[PDB]
Amino acid sequence: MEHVAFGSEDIENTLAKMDDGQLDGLAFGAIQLDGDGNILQYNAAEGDITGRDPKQVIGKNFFKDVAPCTDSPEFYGKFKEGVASGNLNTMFEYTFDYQMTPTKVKVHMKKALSGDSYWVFVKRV
Ligand SMILES: *C(=O)/C=C/c1cc(Cl)c(O)c(Cl)c1
Repeated sequence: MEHVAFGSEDIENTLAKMDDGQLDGLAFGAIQLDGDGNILQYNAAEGDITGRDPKQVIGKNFFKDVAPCTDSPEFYGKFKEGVASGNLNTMFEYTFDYQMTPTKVKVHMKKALSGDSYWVFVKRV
């Protein structure tokens, strides 16, 4: 296991060193999105939460195709406001229910250190 806690204040610094393999060592789901919501990285813990195969979702549009239940002001709206502003750091609970048993999670979105990239972190609640 990579020893990083969900919600850590410096999480973007810690995850900046991680290739796809290190990311798979986290205790929580981690997705990296570009500013348009395309999936750049998607770790094993996230796949365990959602059932999706991490390798297959990379390159897909998160808000349009993968996760339409997040296409709402409560999730996508927060993301895009952060992308527009350049300073995203928001945490909230949410239910994932698209083609899956509804699953309640805690979501933390945070701007990455790599230029136009944004993390979505997820854990069960
Ligand atoms: C609602 O449609 C959510 C779906 C969903 C959310 C996340 Cl974070 C995720 O990783 C997947 Cl594959 C689907």
